[PDB]
Amino acid sequence: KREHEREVIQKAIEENNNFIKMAKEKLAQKMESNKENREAHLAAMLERLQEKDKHAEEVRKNKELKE
Amino acid sequence: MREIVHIQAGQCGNQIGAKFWEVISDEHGIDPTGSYHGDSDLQLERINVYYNEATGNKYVPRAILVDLEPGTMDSVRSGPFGQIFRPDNFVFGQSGAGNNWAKGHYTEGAELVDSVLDVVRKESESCDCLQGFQLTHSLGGGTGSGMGTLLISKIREEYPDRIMNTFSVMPSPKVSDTVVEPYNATLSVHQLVENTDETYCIDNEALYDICFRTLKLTTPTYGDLNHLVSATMSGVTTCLRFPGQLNADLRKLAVNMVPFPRLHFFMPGFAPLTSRGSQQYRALTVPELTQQMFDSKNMMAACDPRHGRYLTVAAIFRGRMSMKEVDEQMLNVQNKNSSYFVEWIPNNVKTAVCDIPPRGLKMSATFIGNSTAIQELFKRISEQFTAMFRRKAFLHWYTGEGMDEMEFTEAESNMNDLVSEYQQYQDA
Ligand SMILES: Nc1nc2c(ncn2[C@@H]2O[C@H](COP(=O)(O)OP(=O)(O)O)[C@@H](O)[C@H]2O)c(=O)[nH]1
Ligand SMILES: [Mg+2]
Repeated sequence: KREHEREVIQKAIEENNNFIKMAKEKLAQKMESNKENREAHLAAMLERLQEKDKHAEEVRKNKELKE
Repeated sequence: MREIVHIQAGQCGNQIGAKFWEVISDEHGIDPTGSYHGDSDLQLERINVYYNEATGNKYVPRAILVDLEPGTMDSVRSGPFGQIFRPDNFVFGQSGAGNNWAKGHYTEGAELVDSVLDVVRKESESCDCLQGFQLTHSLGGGTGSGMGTLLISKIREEYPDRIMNTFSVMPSPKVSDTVVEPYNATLSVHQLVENTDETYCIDNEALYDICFRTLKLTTPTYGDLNHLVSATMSGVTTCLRFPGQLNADLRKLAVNMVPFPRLHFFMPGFAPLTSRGSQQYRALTVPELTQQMFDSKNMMAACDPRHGRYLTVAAIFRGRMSMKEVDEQMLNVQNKNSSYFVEWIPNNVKTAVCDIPPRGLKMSATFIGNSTAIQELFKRISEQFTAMFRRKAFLHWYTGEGMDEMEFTEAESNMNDLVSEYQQYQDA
C-alpha cells in the first residue's frame, strides 16, 4: 500500500510537469512559426517594391538611349 | 486494558467529535477548565479510558484534532468545551481537500499525516495499556474520508495488535454537499472493510428522516443531526466509560459482535428520540424503551431491520430502573420476533445496565445491532456510484491527483462483495 501511495503522488507530479512541458513547447513552436511567416510576408512585399525600382531604373535608361 | 486514543478528522469528524467530548465531559463531571465538579464516584472510576490526568488535578481528553483546513478547528477552539483540548493535539494544514478523497488520501493528506502520527505516538506512550483507537469522520468529504482512512492504514502498520474503531457518517442526497460523495464513500468503505474492527454507521439519511418525520423539525440543520449523533455516541461508549460487566472494553465488544471479520458495520439505535432544547417530562416505561430502541424509526442507519436478520445485538439501558423488568422485556422482544435473530448464534443478544442516565433524561436505551439489513446502506451507495461511474462523470477531479479508474473498479467490486456476503448469512 505505501508503495502504491508513492506511485500515485509521483504520477500526479509527472502529469502536471508534462502538461507544463508540453504547453511551454507548443507555445514556443507557435511563436517561432509566426515570426517566420510574418517575416516572409514582409520580405516578399519588400522584394515586389524592389522590382519596381529596378523597372523604373530600366525605363529611365530606355529614355536616355533615344535621341 | 484502559486507554482509548480518540481521533477526529475533517469538518464532520470535528463537529461530531466536539459534541461527543461536550456530552461525555458533562457525564463525568468535567467542566471546560478540565476540573472535576461532580458528586458520584462512578464518574471517576474509569475516567482514564478517555482522559489523561495532568496535575491540577485536571483532566485532559485523549483526543487528536485533524483537518486540512483551519476553519472548523478554530470553531472548536472558541467553542464551549474548546479550552479542554491539549493545544498540541491540534494538527492542521491550510489548503483543504475540496471534498476530494484523492487529495485526503494521496496528495494533501500525505503531506500532513506524519505530524498526526507524531501526536498519536506521544499519546500512545503515556498509556499503561492502550486498547486502541476511535475515529470520528464522514465518508462523503475529502479529509475525514480520504485522510481519515490513510491515518487508519498507518495506525494499523504501527500498532497492528490494537483495536481500531470508527464512527463513520454516510452521505445522503437528502443532506448533501457535493455530487462526488458516493465516489468518496465507496473508496472509504473499501478501506474500512479491511482496516477497522468495528464501524458504527451513522447514516445522514436516517438522521434527516428522524428529524423530519419524528421530531417534527421541518428543516433540520447539522446541529439537529449532531444532537442525535452525540446521544448515540454517549450511549454506545457507556460500557467503556462506566464500571460494568460486559462489552467493557473494545476487544470484548469486537469478540461478541463480529462473527466474521468483514461484517463489522453496526446499526446504532437510540430511545427516546428527543430534539435539542425541548425537554420531555414523562419518563419512559421499560416496556416502551425496549419497543422504541428496536423500532426502525429509532435506527441511525436507514435500513429496514425486517429486511434482514440480526447476527448479534448489544443493548445498553441507562438510569435507575428494574433490572428484572429489563431482562423480561429484552427476553420478550427476542421470543416474539425470534425469526429475525439468526438461530446459529445462540443467545446473540446481550444487555447491560448503567445507573447514570444521560443529561436531561431519567431513562434511556441504546441499541447496537449487527444486522444483514445494513446491506441496504451499501446497495444505495453502490447505485449512486454506478449512475455516475458508468459515464465516468466527475472522475477528472480524481485522475488529476494521480488516481486510475482501476482503483474505482476495485473499490466498487469489494463493496459489492460485502453486499453479497451479507446476503449469504441472511439466507443461512
Ligand atoms: N451528520 C453530519 N454530517 C456532516 C456534518 N458536516 C458535514 N457532514 C456531511 O459530511 C460530508 C462532507 O464531509 P466533510 O466532513 O464536510 O468534509 P471533510 O472536511 O473534507 O472531511 C457530507 O456527507 C455532509 O453531509 C455534520 O456536522 N454532521
Ligand atoms: Mg464540508
